[PDB]
Amino acid sequence: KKTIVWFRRDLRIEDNPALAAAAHEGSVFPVFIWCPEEEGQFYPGRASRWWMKQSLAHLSQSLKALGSDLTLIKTHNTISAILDCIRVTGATKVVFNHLYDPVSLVRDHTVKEKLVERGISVQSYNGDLLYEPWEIYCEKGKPFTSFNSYWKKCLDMSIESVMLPPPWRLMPITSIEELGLENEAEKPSNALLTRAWSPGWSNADKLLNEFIEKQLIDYAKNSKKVVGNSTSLLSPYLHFGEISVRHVFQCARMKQIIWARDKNSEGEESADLFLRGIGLREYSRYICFNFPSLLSHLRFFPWDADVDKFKAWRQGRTGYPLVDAGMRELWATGWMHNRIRVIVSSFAVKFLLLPAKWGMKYFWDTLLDADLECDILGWQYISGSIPDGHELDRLDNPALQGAKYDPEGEYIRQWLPELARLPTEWIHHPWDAPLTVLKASGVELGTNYAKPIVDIDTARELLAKAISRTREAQIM
Amino acid sequence: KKTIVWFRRDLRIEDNPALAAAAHEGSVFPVFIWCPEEEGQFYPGRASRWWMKQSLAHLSQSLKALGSDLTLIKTHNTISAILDCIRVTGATKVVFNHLYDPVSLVRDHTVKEKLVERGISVQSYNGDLLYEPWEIYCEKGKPFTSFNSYWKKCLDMSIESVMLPPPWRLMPITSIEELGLENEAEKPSNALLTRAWSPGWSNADKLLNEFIEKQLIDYAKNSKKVVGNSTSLLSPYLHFGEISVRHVFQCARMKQIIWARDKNSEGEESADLFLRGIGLREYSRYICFNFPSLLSHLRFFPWDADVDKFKAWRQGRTGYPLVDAGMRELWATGWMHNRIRVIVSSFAVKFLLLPAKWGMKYFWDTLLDADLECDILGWQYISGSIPDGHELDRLDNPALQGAKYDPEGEYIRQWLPELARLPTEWIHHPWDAPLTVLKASGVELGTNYAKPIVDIDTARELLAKAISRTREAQIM
Amino acid sequence: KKTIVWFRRDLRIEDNPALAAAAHEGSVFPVFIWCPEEEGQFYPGRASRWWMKQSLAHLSQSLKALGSDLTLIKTHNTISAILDCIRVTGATKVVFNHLYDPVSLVRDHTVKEKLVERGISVQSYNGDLLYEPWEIYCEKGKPFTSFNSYWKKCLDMSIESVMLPPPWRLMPITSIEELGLENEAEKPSNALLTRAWSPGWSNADKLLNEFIEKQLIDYAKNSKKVVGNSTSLLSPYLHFGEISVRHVFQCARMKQIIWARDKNSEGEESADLFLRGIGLREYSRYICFNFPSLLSHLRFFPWDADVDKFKAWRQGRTGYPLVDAGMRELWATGWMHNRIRVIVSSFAVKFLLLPAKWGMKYFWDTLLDADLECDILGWQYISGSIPDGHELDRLDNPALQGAKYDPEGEYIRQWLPELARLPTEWIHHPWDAPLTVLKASGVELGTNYAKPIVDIDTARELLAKAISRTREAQIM
Amino acid sequence: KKTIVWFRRDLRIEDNPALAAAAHEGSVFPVFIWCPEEEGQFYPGRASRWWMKQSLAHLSQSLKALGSDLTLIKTHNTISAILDCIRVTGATKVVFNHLYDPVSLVRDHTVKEKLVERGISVQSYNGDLLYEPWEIYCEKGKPFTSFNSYWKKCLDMSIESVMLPPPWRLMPITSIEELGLENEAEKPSNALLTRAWSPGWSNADKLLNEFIEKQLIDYAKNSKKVVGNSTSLLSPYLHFGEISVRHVFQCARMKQIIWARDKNSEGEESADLFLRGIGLREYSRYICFNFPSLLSHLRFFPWDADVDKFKAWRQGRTGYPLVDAGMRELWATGWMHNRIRVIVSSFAVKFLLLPAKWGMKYFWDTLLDADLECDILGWQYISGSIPDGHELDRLDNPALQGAKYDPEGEYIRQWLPELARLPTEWIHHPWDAPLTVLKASGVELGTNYAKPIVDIDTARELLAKAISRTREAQIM
Ligand SMILES: Cc1cc2nc3c(=O)[nH]c(=O)nc-3n(C[C@H](O)[C@H](O)[C@H](O)COP(=O)(O)OP(=O)(O)OC[C@H]3O[C@@H](n4cnc5c(N)ncnc54)[C@H](O)[C@@H]3O)c2cc1C
Ligand SMILES: Cc1cc2nc3c(=O)[nH]c(=O)nc-3n(C[C@H](O)[C@H](O)[C@H](O)COP(=O)(O)OP(=O)(O)OC[C@H]3O[C@@H](n4cnc5c(N)ncnc54)[C@H](O)[C@@H]3O)c2cc1C
Repeated sequence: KKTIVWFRRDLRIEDNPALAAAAHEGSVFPVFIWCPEEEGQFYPGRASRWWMKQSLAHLSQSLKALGSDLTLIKTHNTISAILDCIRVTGATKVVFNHLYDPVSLVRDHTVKEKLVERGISVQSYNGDLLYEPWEIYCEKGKPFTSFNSYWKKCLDMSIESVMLPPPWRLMPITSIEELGLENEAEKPSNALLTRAWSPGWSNADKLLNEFIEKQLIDYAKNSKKVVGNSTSLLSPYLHFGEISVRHVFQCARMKQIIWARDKNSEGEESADLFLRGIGLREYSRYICFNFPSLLSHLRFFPWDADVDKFKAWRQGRTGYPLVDAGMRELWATGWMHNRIRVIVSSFAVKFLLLPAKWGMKYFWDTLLDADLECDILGWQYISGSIPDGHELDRLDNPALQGAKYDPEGEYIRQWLPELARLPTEWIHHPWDAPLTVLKASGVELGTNYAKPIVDIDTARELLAKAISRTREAQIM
Repeated sequence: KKTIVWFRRDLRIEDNPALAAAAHEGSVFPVFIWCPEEEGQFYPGRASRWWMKQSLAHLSQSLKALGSDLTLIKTHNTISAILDCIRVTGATKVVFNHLYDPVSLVRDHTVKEKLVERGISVQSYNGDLLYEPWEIYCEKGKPFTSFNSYWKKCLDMSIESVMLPPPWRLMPITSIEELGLENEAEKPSNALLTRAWSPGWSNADKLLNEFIEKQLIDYAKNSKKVVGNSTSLLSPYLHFGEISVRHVFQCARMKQIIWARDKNSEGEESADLFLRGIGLREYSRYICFNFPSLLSHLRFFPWDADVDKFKAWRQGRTGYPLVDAGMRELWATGWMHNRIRVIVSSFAVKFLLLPAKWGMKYFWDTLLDADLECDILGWQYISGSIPDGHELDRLDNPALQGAKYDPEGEYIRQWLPELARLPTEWIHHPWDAPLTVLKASGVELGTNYAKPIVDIDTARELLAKAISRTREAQIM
Repeated sequence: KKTIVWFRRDLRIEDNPALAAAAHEGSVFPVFIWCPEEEGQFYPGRASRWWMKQSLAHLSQSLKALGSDLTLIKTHNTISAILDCIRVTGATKVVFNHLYDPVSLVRDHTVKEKLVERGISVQSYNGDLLYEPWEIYCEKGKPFTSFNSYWKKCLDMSIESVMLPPPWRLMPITSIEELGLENEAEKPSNALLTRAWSPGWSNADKLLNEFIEKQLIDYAKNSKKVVGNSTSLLSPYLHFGEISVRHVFQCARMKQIIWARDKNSEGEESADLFLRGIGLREYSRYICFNFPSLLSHLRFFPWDADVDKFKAWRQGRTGYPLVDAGMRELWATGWMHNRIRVIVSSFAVKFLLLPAKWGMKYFWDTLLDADLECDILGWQYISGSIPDGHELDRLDNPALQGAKYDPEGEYIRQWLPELARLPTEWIHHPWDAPLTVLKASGVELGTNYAKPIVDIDTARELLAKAISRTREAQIM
Repeated sequence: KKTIVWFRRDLRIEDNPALAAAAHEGSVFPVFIWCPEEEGQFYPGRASRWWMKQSLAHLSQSLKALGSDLTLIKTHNTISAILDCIRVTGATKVVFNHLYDPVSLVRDHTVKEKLVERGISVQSYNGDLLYEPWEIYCEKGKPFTSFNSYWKKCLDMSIESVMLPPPWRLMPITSIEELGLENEAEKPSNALLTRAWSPGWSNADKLLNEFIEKQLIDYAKNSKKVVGNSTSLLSPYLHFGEISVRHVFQCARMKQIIWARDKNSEGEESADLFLRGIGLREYSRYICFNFPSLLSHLRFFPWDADVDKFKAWRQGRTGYPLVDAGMRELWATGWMHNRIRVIVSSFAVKFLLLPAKWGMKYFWDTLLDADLECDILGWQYISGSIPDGHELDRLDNPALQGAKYDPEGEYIRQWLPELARLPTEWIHHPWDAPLTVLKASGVELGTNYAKPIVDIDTARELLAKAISRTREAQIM
């Protein structure tokens, strides 16, 4: 009769099963409810609130071209807000799509019991995953604990889900500003993020075509290089649900059969490794559902509570050029390559030895794709929580990690133009360069480029004493 | 019979009248002589010696494909060096091309009398100019003193010179390394200039085609913008004589008649303004020939002899973002847009009030197109020596000169990535921004960006007291 | 356990429901059986047998890259041939896809009862249609009789079918040449069809991308012009089942939502008219299933049994330049634009008044997309059998049908280069041109271009006497 | 003071020495005089008069954009016409450019003596040649008699001429229609030549750029193939003087030094063979100047005066497909490839044995580049007049000349679409094909393709009897 489609993090119209199912019977009107106080400490950060504002306006005009209007409501309790929207419009059903983070699971469990008190039929759908996490089990019917044990089952699952076409027409018979999504001082500096990004589902479709046709071919040899645009740059579109992940899986498995029929064995190997990256997004929702504070294996660790070392880390003034170039790209554009996120966060935890909660809260505020389940899997991968993760006893050599991800030094020279005439054999560790090499370029360490804020042999021996105390503070 | 073609600053084979005339009679062999001690204080700088080294090797292989070999000689006196090359090879003639800087004029005057002592016929040719400076006169037969009085005569001169084809074959019947053109410490930092530049006459021809076909059309509206490659980037090719200037004048006047026949009035107006820039190169040789220390109208000026202000100027750490971005581009690439060269040199002379000799010697060492006659006309244009030049009583507003040459702030954000989230209305003067605007971006002045090293009202009143003393020290 | 996939007219691997269902359980091996004697008079023609030969070899190597081999069998009775293939390989199931022409419907009905005598499970699938013809009914549950009554129901059908991905791997545990598909005299003239066409499912995918990205935009204004490639040229791929028709419907309805979101109202109108052409392919299978000699409303028509008029028609020597250019393109390439097929077949039936069986048998032998159900709907559309078809009392003016489909005369000048200097106002009717116009070009009618073989006023009055006799021979 | 620039066959403004010299002193006005009755039998043909009409209108508007107007005069005596134009405008000088055909040499000799009777200074210039024909001599100072003896001297001539820039402005202080250049019946068939050609000097410049950048590279391997556009298509621009031939020589010798510096030895060899074709245009003016009826070595030849064989030759209905395709391209477009002009004219002279005057008059009427001196050299090359020409005792095999210039048969299939399904081993000689091959395509010889009008063994023995009679009729 009358159905509310409640948009939360599915801001698209293609392959939207809650919008497609409501457009079969009767009258539809779409609703977004901004209720950030139920998230608690996972209130959306500053750069994420800019992206929601831009793509809700993109979604509102596209629903108007199908013939409707998007209704906005601001409350401190969203379960009292859709119920007040039902009493106004006289609606009988509420349809929405699932979410899997642990805050929204107990929130969606309560809104179902809140609305059979008023006799409203509530239907929820799957719009985010390939399979649901209660479908992938082991031989005994128990959940997995490693990724490649989990991903070899999803590729042999005896089924696969489909892509729904969008509806042909919507019908209403007809709101708050909610534009509180930004402060007025931070407003012109937020608008400079549009030099690199453009939100909306119509732009997510153009970036999937641009990746499939240009650099998906070279992905198996280039996905670790930070020079050049070698990855898809799809992660803020995939976080807000502007591109369907089953739409990506279908199109990549169709390019793979054409390249196997040309015997292009490298382009075919690239299509296999790109789908493994999509399976890491599937796995982050999997262990969040099954094993829902966070990093408890580091709770007797002696952390250095130094706030000016934290200020030098986010300013990009540490004296380590891969860390400084990554922190300047993060502030300028709101995105980092995956291998640079490992570099700047291993530096914060192992070298400066600041608390990991401090760095997680800075990533939550400055990344455009700040995802609750993917930030958990990333910070557990660098701290050694995951079984098949990184080791904690190890510190990375700056010259070796420089040669892997930035072999010609062109990532450092783009973001630190003061080091543009420094040769590549010393550009990732300028404190080791001899004195006449440094002044053959225009570099004096301490005046126009910084000295290293901690020496590498200082923190390597400061960690082994700090590792060996939390081993005996845990046994007591 | 046997003819030496002495290459000095004409490193090409197309439109080379000394090479073309020698290839008519008999045996030819080419000679370069590196003799930098006759230049005195105009010894070629560090970046210029890198370009000569790369393009002599480019010229040597192209003369081999015509069938010869380039002979190199190093001496502290070049007039004793070609005479020793004549006695070895048994040559009868020496042909070369003219130069017009005041050191080479008295040096070429002496080598003619040095070689009729041995009975050697010496012929010199015009390879650098459209007309010779003893051909453009006024109505009474006297030289001009302004540029547009001079350039309206050259466009109505009753003649024009032609483009010689290269010879079809050369004939010898057959050297020092001279590779002393770089220090071994400065060698790997010099090689990083190849990220932006490629010397040689074959590359000068590809950059003339690339400019004529892409952005010569938009030159009349874009030649003052430093964002984007809006100019030709031909000046280090035109300084070393790898592209002929009569070849440029012919090809641009042929595009102008095609655009006038399509009634493309803006593309035709752009071709008129680009040839006016070539006439400024002609005019710099004109007043050097007629009026050959240099800036004597500022000789009782009180200069501040502060050497750490000079170190902060060439490091790009002054706190003025147009000056800092221009000084970082100059060190990284060896080239600046013409409007930025006015900005960074007016700042050194009017704000810091350092001696102009100090800044001229730094431009001589860091520019790839460091030309003796063009650096004279440029530094006389900013100091008020020229009649139709800049005023000396004026200081430029940083916001207004920012909006003219960098209207969207994309030149500052490329070279100073720390200011990438600062809005455009304050990016050229961050000390005027309110305090919540600066911390809405990641900018604290004094820690990750510098404070202005002198305030603008300090130096404006320091100049008016310094101007008014050299007015009375000159009358005494 | 072991399953035969019987390929008949579904020569692809993407969206193949019989191949996809067999690849779930066990061992698969593919089989084609050439049995042309069960078709009777619908034995495949000469150009169709060339295309089957080229695309079976294309399908055989693509099944090898998935790990199998295609087995070929030649029999005069295909129901005795798959049963002999089961006894060899020890297979338990046979899966295939439906067909809807009236010969294959009674043949598939008998092979099901032939194989439960041996206890073999037989499954058939839908691979050719959007919906099955027993699903589209009227309000009373009866089949339609007009096209636009039928197509307005298919666009409102409460369901739609999906696109299956191809299998990841096939398994056999392992044949006749059947290459009898061409005679040895006709073999080198058949191979010249490759100048215009390339069979195989991998080429059907490249022609769908090429049409969606280039000229689908302009289809609503260009689909009646025979100058230029304005249509998709997909019909021999769609006849042999090398491209899926649900794959076309999905991709065209996705381009339609992007163009509606740019307010490109003409590109959106073109996507609506292209899907109406696909619905004509759906409708031809619909009335073949419900109303399964053929043109019985012309059975007392007095036909002229003149065999040299039939020889002049297929040679393209009639003196009517649209008919002659269409007959020369048909012999050279094996394809005609849809508006030219109306022209050359209305000419054979209304002007020459030859029997329509004679022209249908020539189209069956010379077209690459000679489809049984689509040739029926086409020849019923020109003869007036269909209710919403052409009128039979009318003859078309050659100048008016020339201006509609060939407005600048460039289709005639391509295929009849003798008329290249004839102006456009007379190029479609040269017998009406004045005598000095014809000899201002190089045209003398009767020597280098033919006179019209029948005059237009002769056959217009010969038809009205021939129409009015079959009206009274039918009432008796 | 006042100067007439008399345009005859130099319809351009770039590199025009008579227009450039007049634009130095005073007032200029341009004049074309149409006087076709002084040419006698070399009255310009039908297709040439269409091109003059189109490019005089192109030249008139381009002189208006320089500020003048083109004056037209029609007379039966041009020497009385410019003298009447002098008396009207009060002009003092007449400047024009040389021509070298033997009619214009004695006409220009008389107009000089006609105008010193009135005291008018007459100056003539070189605008058509690289060198003048009184500058290329042998060792004794005598003219050459072979081409490669002549062209090895022009490449070693101790000089070369230059390219003048166009004037910047013209000055008048200010006519008949002459549009009689076409009949009103032939007017709409002449306008269809614009499908392939576009006259004017601005289009001659775009076709020189298009050839230098696309297919000059492949010229040494493709200049004998008639499939594809492998030559420059510059000959009607070079005949009417819309492109300068010194402009072509300069630009091709500049591409040759760039390709020699990349060691592109095939692109460099192509630039050498293209300039040899330009030297054939130079040589045709050379022997016309020195050895000024025409083919007197065939004057006792027994010619067959059959006028219906002449009608079948120009209709393209001989039964020889290379001759028929060349005659249909010539009538449609007005141009033929150089190897096809040898084929269709050797066929007219050796097979049909029609008088060569009959075929020369048909080429004069149907070619757009019908040049008096180049048609002489071409018809002397096929008849054996030239020493290094063709032999007269030989007749060419149609299969061998077919494989040289049309190896895949795609030139025949374009112009004779009736033979599109005939395989390549018989497409150049269909009378030798076996009977089942011809009817496997749609070819019956005598009905839809013609039988050969003379058999090849008939005319081979008819020529040897006709050769051997003019040997004894000449000795008497
Ligand atoms: C410390 C740390 C924190 C991270 N925080 C986040 C976060 O907040 N949000 C987030 O989306 N990703 C996070 N990641 C994962 C990774 O950095 C990004 O997903 C990656 O940069 C996406 O960029 P892309 O689209 O170009 O990658 P692509 O190579 O194009 O990857 C394709 C898609 O797969 C997914 N994906 C790829 N790699 C991973 C991965 N390792 N884990 C999960 N999903 C993946 C993303 O949706 C991505 O768009 C984090 C990683 C680390 C080490
Ligand atoms: C006398 C006559 C005989 C015909 N015989 C045949 C035949 O044997 N086989 C055949 O496939 N078509 C036949 N047609 C239909 C039509 O001529 C062709 O389908 C059309 O030329 C396909 O070319 P295309 O792919 O470029 O067209 P498009 O415009 O690209 O059409 C898209 C697709 O829709 C289908 N289609 C389009 N128009 C029609 C139509 N009128 N009827 C049925 N399907 C259509 C085809 O599969 C075609 O590939 C006949 C028409 C006439 C008038």
